[PDB]
Amino acid sequence: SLPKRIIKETEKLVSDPVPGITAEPHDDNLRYFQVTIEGPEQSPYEDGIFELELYLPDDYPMEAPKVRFLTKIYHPAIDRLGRISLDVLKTNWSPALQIRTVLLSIQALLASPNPNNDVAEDWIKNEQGAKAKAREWTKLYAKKK
Repeated sequence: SLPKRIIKETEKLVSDPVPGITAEPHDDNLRYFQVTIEGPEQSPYEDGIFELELYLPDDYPMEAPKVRFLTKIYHPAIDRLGRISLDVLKTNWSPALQIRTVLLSIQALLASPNPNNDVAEDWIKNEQGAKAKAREWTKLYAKKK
């Protein structure tokens, strides 16, 4: 028996899903989610599916979900380790936000790859080549949709 907060969030993911995103909790541990996010059209990731794992810590919703990007990807906000650069996961977190919020943010991150890190270096110096590399990696590493 989890906090009803978590049960309520889980039910809403099944009944009112977000187009292009899937989120499946695991029977053996309902705090652990397998997540797929489709590459947004008109972005360098258009053709690909991306895997993520997500975990709800004990202090949730006071504490942010832990997230790790699993698919290999060329992106200025996702490192080699799969750590994601989102303030909503750092300082901006509050119990008013949800899993949905985190997922919509990561989807938005793929939609609009913006720098401001050495991949972000490449995106500011000769960017049209970086966007081209991201598309190549999508073909190589991101499972076909």
